[PDB]
Amino acid sequence: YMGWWGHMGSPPQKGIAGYTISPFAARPFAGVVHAAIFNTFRRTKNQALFVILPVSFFYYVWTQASEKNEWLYTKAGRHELAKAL
Amino acid sequence: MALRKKNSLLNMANSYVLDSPQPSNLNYFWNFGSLLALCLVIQLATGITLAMHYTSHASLAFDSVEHIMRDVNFGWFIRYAHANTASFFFICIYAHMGRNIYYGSYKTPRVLPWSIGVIIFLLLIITAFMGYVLVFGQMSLWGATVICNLVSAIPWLGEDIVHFLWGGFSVGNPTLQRFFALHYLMPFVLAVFALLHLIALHTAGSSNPLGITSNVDKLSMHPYYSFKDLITVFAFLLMFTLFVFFSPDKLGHPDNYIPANPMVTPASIVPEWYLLPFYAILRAIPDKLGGVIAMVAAILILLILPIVDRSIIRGNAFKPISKLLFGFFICNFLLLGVLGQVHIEPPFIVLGQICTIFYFSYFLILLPMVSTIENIFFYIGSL
Amino acid sequence: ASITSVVKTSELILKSPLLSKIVVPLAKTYVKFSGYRQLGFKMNDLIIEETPNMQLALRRLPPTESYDRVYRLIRATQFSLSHKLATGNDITKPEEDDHYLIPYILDVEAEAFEKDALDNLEVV
Amino acid sequence: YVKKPSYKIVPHFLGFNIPTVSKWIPIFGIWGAAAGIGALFLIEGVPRTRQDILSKIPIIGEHWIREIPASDNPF
Amino acid sequence: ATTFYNVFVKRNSAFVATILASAFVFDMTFETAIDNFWDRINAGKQWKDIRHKY
Amino acid sequence: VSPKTRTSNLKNGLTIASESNPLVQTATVGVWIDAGSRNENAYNNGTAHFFEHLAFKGTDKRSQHQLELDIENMGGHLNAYTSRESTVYYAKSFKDDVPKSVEILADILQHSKLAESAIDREREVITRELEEVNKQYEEVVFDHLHATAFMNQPLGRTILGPRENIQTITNTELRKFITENYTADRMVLVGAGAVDHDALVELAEKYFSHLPSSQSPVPLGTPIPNFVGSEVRLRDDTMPVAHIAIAVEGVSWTSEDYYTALVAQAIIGNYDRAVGTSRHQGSRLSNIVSENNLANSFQSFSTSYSDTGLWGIYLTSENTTQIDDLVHFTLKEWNRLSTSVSNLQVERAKSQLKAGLLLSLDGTTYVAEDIGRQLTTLGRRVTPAEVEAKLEAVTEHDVRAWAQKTLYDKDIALVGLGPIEGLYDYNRIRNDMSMMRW
Ligand code: HEM
Ligand code: HEM
Ligand SMILES: CCCCCC[C@H]1C(=O)O[C@H](C)[C@H](NC(=O)c2cccc(NC=O)c2O)C(=O)O[C@@H](C)[C@@H]1OC(=O)CC(C)C
Ligand SMILES: CCCCCCCCCCCCO[C@@H]1O[C@H](CO)[C@@H](O[C@H]2O[C@H](CO)[C@@H](O)[C@H](O)[C@H]2O)[C@H](O)[C@H]1O
Ligand SMILES: O=C1C(O)=C([C@H]2CC[C@@H](c3ccc(Cl)cc3)CC2)C(=O)c2ccccc21
Repeated sequence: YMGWWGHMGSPPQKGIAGYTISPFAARPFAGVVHAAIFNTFRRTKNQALFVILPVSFFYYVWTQASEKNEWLYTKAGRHELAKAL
Repeated sequence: MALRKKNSLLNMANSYVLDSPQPSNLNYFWNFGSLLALCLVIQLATGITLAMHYTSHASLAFDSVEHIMRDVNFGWFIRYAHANTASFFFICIYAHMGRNIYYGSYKTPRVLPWSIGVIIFLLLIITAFMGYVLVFGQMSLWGATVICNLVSAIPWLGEDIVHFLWGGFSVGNPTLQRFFALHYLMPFVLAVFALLHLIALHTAGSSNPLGITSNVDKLSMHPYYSFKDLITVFAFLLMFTLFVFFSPDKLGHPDNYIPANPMVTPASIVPEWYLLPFYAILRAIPDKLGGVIAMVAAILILLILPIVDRSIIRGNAFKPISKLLFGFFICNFLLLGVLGQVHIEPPFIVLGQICTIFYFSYFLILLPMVSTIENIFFYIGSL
Repeated sequence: ASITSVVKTSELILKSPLLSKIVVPLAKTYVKFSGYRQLGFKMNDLIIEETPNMQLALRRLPPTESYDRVYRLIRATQFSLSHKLATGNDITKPEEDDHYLIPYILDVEAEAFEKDALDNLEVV
Repeated sequence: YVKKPSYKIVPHFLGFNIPTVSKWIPIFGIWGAAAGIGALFLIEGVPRTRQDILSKIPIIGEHWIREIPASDNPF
Repeated sequence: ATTFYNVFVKRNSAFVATILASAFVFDMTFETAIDNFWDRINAGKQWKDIRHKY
Repeated sequence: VSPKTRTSNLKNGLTIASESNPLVQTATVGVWIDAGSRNENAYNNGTAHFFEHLAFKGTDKRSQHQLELDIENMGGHLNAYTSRESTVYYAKSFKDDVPKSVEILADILQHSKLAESAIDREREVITRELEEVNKQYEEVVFDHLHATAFMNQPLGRTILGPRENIQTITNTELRKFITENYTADRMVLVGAGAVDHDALVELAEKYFSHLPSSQSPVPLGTPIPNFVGSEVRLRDDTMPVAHIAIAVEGVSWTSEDYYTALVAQAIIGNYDRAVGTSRHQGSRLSNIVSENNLANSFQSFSTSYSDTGLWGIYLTSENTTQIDDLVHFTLKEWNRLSTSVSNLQVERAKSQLKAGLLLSLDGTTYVAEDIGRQLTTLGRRVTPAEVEAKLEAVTEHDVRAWAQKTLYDKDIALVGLGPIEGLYDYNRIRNDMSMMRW
């Protein structure tokens, strides 16, 4: 499914002209400020919910469980612990 | 024709590290493969070095590790480097398996490197564990007891296998010396399998974060990914340095600095941070055999991802619903990790069971269902 | 899963008035959030092609459609590695998101599944 | 006159059909015996295998009933 | 003779089963046969031969 | 429902068999002889083929030229072929030209001149035929296949015979051959097409009445072959296409397994990339071969003789680096005749044969060849109804039983001709004749 240089197995390409410049001719950090601020904000915003939703949910679940556990092993939580065991 | 292509030996190296055609758009999550290679090299170097100083006899093992810390020049470094890299190895390998699950690297045509990978993951667990036992501190001895008793789950012959693996009636000198032999051996087996899964991958080439073919646009492995992999080498070494030099014991259990006492097990039994997810799984199930099966199945079930992912699209970049499901799966695997280290108390007993069910239901129910529905949403949604 | 499966199931949904009323809007939103159009892909560019069947379907594409597919994949690969999105004319507009490949793969698979069926025929 | 050929498609899965598989059922049987014989042969040395399996076999089973005289047994 | 070929040799499953069952039989009988032979050639030498005195 | 094949005998023991078709206007009469190259010994090997040339080299009455003219004036043509077990001499003509043709055939068979001058003339023609068959690769492969399968046995001899014999064949030993072998009890006069049976029997009473009868008249198709698993490789890197035949000892005409072997042959089937439909055939091997472009063609055969046969497959391939796969997959398909075949394949192949055995007979020459072949191999024409009954009796269990005794783990005769560097050695081919998984 993948070949090697010369016969990589791309469907025939025609009509794409690719241009690039030398690494020595380019500023490697051109527009780094713009990218670091605006591009990273864009990419972060677009992915934020995919991280925030499960982290916030499982942090809530952990928080509730750890608070209950703490409370069960207090004097006030004696009775509820006795029922749990 | 270039020597690197002409000469059979160079040609094999060339095909892996120099001319290897890679997709041009691999992101930083493709760097874990080389970090795991670097971890494996560090572990071999520090490991073989510790083996030059360590004594496998149970009467001397713990003391030889103290001698390494105290008397051997740079012994502290070599020991902590070995111990900490074992932790980094697992961060990197979960990252690498994470990457593979998120981007559908397990799908055809890469089921073989994936499946060999699942075995590398099991071997790493057994290697790292066998290595944990060699210290012969309190956790070491107890860990040995439990792992060697997982075969007691196997009915009838089980109990006899346990005694055979201990070479005794309990974990003792015999066990420690055979763990040393095998802990030295297992990493070379693991490097074979690591190589094999690359050879299996070389038929299809790396996947890429879009999950499309990269046959249209390839880049030589060097210089592009060689230099890309250095960034993570140095980022890894920065994190390595912070642990090894500044906080070498953050990732460790205090109890392993107590010599093994077969008469007590510590009241706070908590295994290595990386085994915690499966340990919570083992705790969750209240049956002996059940608990063991579930724990092993939690790794072996990765083998079925090629089947149960019914998507026509490779990986999750373009599947909002699958990405959310994957987020919950990952967070649940971290929750299992957390529950592995709390006390076995309410309410975490029930919670650990719910997380265990969710872990398995991702492979058995949710992934097959979500992937089916998203297929339909792509087709309907684009008409 | 096979494209045939996906296409037949989609047709079952589009038939049922109730089902289409609730599913078509979901699927359109899903596709907007999927965001493959923001790399200038057509939906069909994302179908896994490393399969005997798909390789055969892709060989059946008219040269025009085939060359354009190569271009969209090259261009998307370039967006991906630059961490940019398509802008302007590179963004796939909903009207350009044509199922250019679905007819070809459905024909490939139709034959492949007929072949499997007829390999298991029993003279009565 | 015949208007259409008369056939059904037999149910099949991954290119196996019940006609074909049924012909191999005996062979799995023999390979299961070979695996049984072979496995049991491998663990014939295991003391549990003698105790629980092999010594129970009629006539032949006395091959695996061996006691070391307590005069020659340090343990 | 055809019959013997057809039963035990034609199917490889059967042939391997036969070889492993033969290996079982051989293993058990060879052990017993060498044990007896070893005791006869080293008669009066071995512990079992002088054990009776004690 | 085809018309009834009528059969009469003469006093000498000549069988006359006829199948009329009042829908055609031509007629093929000829003489099928239960004699061929197999009936020679090693000294006179090539005599039967030699005679075939001399049969048309003139008779006691008509000279060579007169013979030519007589047949030209008849309008149709005469044709002959000598095989290993059967010699045929037929004459396709018009309906009312049949009395001429029977007369000409009776003349060339009984009253051939075999003049020293003509023997000497043909001795060059036949010598040149030895170096021109060289081109007919199918025939080169099958001649080697018989030579090897039946090593140093009568069936193993070629038809043309060695060069040495052609140089030493005399009119004496030619005469002796046709006097010993072309006897009335070994011959069948066959008419197909626009022939009346009663008219043909009268023509036989007129022309073939003074035929020698053999001293010991055995029934028609009466025969000791010991097949040799063996290989011939005739590697020729300059050839573009490899031709490989593989065969096992097959079945005689009268075997109880004759139909089972034909069914088995139909399960593997034929394939030819040049035919449009072949990529869609049901045969498992056909699918493997077409999907992978492993071969240009393959053709299963089951050649039968009176007392043995060869059953096998003949492959041609330009894919010279994947001949290993081609042979591998082919023999794995034969293995499945033993291990896997069920009602699915057997009923499909029976359906394809139930038609195939009747399809073959589509012109008067094919009908005559079928009447003649059956009468000289079985001693009777088998009616389509009996053939359909014998095929219906073949079950999946019979095919598996036959394959397990005839194919499975058996020695093969393998002939490879051409760029067969890629064909592995004999052991590795023969190892594919069984499955370790079974
Ligand atoms: C010693 C441990 C391992 C090492 C050193 C290793 C190394 C690598 C390397 C170098 C690559 C190619 C570059 C990359 O994609 O990162 C790779 C790819 C891959 N690895 Fe691993 N690997 C290891 C463990 C694993 C494990 C445990 C799995 C699976 C469970 C795995 C599955 C894969 C797969 C599926 C690929 C192909 C992914 C793709 O490029 O899309 N590997 N590995
Ligand atoms: C994947 C490769 C390896 C992993 C994951 C691994 C993991 C570990 C771990 C977790 C320990 C416990 C360390 C501690 O807490 O002190 C350890 C100890 C040890 N490892 Fe390894 N190891 C690896 C390779 C090797 C190799 C190749 C050797 C060669 C002998 C080796 C020799 C040792 C020795 C001698 C010890 C005990 C001394 C000590 O605890 O530091 N290791 N290893
Ligand atoms: C010296 C020749 C021997 C061949 C094997 C040596 C190693 C080898 O092949 O190196 C390569 C550099 C390879 N990386 C990749 O494929 C790679 C591919 C695509 C992208 C990136 N990165 C992205 O940004 C990559 O990093 C790698 O790290 O894999 C090690 C594990 C290999 O070790 C072995 O399997 C043997 C043993 C030491 C484990
Ligand atoms: C420490 C272990 C010792 C051996 C490890 C060294 C690296 C691993 C090599 C084993 C894999 C070789 O397996 C094979 O090798 C050849 C020879 O380059 C390579 O072949 C690859 O590159 C060559 C030319 O560079 C191409 O003609 C070919 O299309 C491509 O597949 C592939 O990598 C693989 O198909
Ligand atoms: O009780 C346990 C325990 O259960 C594990 C566990 C957790 C991970 C397990 C495991 C996970 C995955 C695989 Cl593929 C195999 C084993 C191994 C046993 C330990 O490592 C441990 C160490 C020290 C003291 C007690 C214990």
